[PDB]
Amino acid sequence: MDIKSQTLYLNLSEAYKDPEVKANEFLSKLVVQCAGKLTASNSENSYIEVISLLSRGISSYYLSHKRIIPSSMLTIYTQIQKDIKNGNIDTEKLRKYEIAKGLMSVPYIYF
Repeated sequence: MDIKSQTLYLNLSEAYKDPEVKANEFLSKLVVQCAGKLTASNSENSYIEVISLLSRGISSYYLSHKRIIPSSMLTIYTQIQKDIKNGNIDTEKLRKYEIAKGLMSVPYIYF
């Protein structure tokens, strides 16, 4: 991955090692699998997709499966949204792909 996805990715790895994520194999595994999805950031359009699923994914796990969220399990998705708003991501593409997806935009960011 480039720099943009680097810290978000690196943050993913750093997070996946979150002691309250280690316990949550589903949370770490997703950060893991997702982590690998960042490597190929060259496919920013492909990372844009997982990027569209990230900003809401790490928080989408709630629903019928309530939990806590260990720091590194909120800053990533948020970072993902900050990267977007900050102009780290080519949200122009995400913008086109998000249209075809009709996704969310989590305006409740808990930083």
